[PDB]
Amino acid sequence: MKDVVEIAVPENLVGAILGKGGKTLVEYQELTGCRIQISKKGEFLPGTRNRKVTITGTPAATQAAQYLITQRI
Repeated sequence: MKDVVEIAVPENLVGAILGKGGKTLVEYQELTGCRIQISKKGEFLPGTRNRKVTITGTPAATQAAQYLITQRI
């Protein structure tokens, strides 16, 4: 089936995920086959400064993708 994984990543680190103007974030989607997305520039979690990245796909694909994304941070 399918699930969704949400990761909080501080604004000052977010660039490590996107890559060449999105290149990386795009590659990981291509490979893992997961739709990876991030909250609008100005949106952080309640009492923090962390944007929200959301990975959705197979439980297994979201596991891998998750890992790749996290590797960079």
